[PDB]
Amino acid sequence: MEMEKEFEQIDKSGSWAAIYQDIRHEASDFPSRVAKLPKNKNRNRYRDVSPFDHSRIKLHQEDNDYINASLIKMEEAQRSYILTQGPLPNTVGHFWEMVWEQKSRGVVMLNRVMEKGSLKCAQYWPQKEEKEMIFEDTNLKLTLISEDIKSYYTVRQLELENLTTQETREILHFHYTTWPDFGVPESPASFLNFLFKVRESGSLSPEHGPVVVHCSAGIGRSGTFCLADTCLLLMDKRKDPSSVDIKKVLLEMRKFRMGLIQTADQLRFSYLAVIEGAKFIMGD
Ligand SMILES: O=C(c1c(F)cccc1F)N1CCCCCC1
Repeated sequence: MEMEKEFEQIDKSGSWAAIYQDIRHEASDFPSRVAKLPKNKNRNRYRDVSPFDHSRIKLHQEDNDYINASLIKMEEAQRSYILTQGPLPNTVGHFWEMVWEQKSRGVVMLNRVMEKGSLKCAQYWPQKEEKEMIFEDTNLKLTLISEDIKSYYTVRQLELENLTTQETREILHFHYTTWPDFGVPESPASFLNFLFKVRESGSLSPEHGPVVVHCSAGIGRSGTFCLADTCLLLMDKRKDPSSVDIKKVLLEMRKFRMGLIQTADQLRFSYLAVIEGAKFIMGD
């Protein structure tokens, strides 16, 4: 059912809360036993947000392979994403180990380091060219190469060096800096333009490892980004674009990470971005 028509029908009937609870009720429940081991307590930001065992990313080390991160593999769309929490003071070295091992080209950050007067994630990248960062626990060096600051987002070029082999790679950091402290953006224009800049970079393409996407918990804003990208890609691949069912795509993605889309307002915003995004691509 043309999702724009369903959209107006839910708005007029004021039933976003009911639609959102139905998704919550139908969503997959898989074990997360590795996340709950006592040795991993200081590797989780939130007690109620854990990666499933079946889809978790493993660190390549025999000591402790755990990170709060999930592989979202979208079979029909032919896109994969790694969704993860904002790094903690004791997991910044793990974070960059994962980027290195998974062969990612891009990191997408949808939060500010401080929001609502509290820290939402560690300062995990260097702010000045001449002050690089060394992660002694994982043997990596990270240097800021360039920074481009725009009204709604910042793009950074970073150099990651594996100190063990002296290999280097260029990583692109896409930082959406204007998501409001409360609620969702009033217009999906800045977010869709941001999505379009990540795509244009190559960061989402199959010649690279999966893009790493985070916010504070890695389920809410992070969920909105992947859901919008996958829905738009399906609407361009299929003969009948009106067959793309956002609710069904979200439940497929919830097979791989719990809690994607955290509020009925985030669900409404996800609809708005896809609907308004399709008509801009199709030529209009
Ligand atoms: O002007 C818009 C737009 C729209 F299509 C619908 C509603 C409000 C808007 F602001 N966009 C410009 C860049 C393309 C991706 C974002 C959309």
